[PDB]
Amino acid sequence: EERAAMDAVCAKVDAANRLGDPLEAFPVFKKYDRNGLNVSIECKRVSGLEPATVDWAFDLTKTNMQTMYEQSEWGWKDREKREEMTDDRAWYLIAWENSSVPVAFSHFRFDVECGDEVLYCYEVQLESKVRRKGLGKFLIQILQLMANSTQMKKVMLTVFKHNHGAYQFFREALQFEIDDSSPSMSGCCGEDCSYEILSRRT
Amino acid sequence: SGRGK
Ligand SMILES: *C(=O)CSCCNC(=O)CCNC(=O)[C@H](O)C(C)(C)COP(=O)(O)OP(=O)(O)OC[C@H]1O[C@@H](n2cnc3c(N)ncnc32)[C@H](O)[C@@H]1OP(=O)(O)O
Ligand SMILES: [N]
Repeated sequence: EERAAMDAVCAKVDAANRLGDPLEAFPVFKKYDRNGLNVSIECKRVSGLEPATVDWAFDLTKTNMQTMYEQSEWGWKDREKREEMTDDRAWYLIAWENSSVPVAFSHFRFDVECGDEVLYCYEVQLESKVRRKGLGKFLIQILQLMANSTQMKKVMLTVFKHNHGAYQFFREALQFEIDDSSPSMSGCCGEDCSYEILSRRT
Repeated sequence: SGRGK
């Protein structure tokens, strides 16, 4: 009885991936108007985004992350990242300042990881000028809500150990745990990897 | 960012 287990899990993922607007029931999360911001938030599949929006999101990711990727074991390759960001399974939360200028986004997916239904956050990226205003925390709280409303078991993400601000944001401010799949949770002599996998159960 | 193993 091993296919029955993954079938219940994959059914829930497949259903979430057929949703229209995962935030339709939650209009209060479509605005963030604190600390000088006036943002409107939308949740769309990548197929619903304009090409210039995808370009902005890729460029913001590259600006913020390219050096940190090269400092890691992964490296940075434009094509690999663009293909990941434009996969048909990609979902986006996009924050538009004054409903007009894109200033932040998350790329997330409903997927199976280690036999569990999860919401995987593949990116959370803010322009520098909108940081330390609570917007990133709010976007992650939206992800947590969507994980609950679709019956996922956790929100998961990867963070570089050398991305010290993001590590403190997730681990301390948002109290994500180190996931059992993280490299640090294998081996009893302190292995050496440059990222951690973090998660927060629903 | 990204999806590690
Ligand atoms: C893969 O995508 C997962 S790892 C994230 C990778 N993205 C990344 O590095 C992009 C660049 N950084 C950001 O876009 C942004 O800095 C975030 C997304 C990392 C955090 O977003 P915010 O700037 O909106 O954070 P807030 O919601 O305002 O912060 C809440 C509390 O978290 C701590 N925090 C956040 N940044 C911190 C930094 N650089 N250093 C220390 N602590 C940080 C604070 O406790 C913060 O509350 P405060 O009241 O002190 O502001
Ligand atoms: N992992």
